[PDB]
Amino acid sequence: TSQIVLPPHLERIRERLAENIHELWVMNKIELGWQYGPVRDDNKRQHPCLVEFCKLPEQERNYNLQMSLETLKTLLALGCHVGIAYQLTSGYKPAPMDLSFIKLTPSQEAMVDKLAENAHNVWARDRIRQRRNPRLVPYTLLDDRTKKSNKDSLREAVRTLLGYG
Repeated sequence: TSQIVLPPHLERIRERLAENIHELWVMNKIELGWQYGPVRDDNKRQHPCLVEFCKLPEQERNYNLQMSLETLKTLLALGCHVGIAYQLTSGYKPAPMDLSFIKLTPSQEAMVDKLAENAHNVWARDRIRQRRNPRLVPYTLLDDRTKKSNKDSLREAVRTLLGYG
């Protein structure tokens, strides 16, 4: 996917998608019960990466930026053209719109599955250096119980792409 030049015309759309991914990364942790704290911990139910998109440093925004870039690059490599078409938290208000209403087409579901497959392949390539974790197998040879979580995590990219116009 990295062999594709990213069109600057959709750079703002990519940044918006990264912001949406980040705010989802906030909401899921908050639903789990996570607040905003200065310590990067998982058992203490706090996360220092729940602050506004503008206040995010380069040490915290690059992850969502890169997910947006790789999602759009993977879509372009697949072939479909890309172009023009509440719980009270501890400081952040992630709620762009109601993006869970329009039915996602089977084609877009398949593309979301392809994005999940690509992400899992990259993660497995990273993880083969560690032993013998059972998840080192490709996404096709993976257990079907955890496939839906990754597919849902990758669906919101195309969801935002369709909703934003």
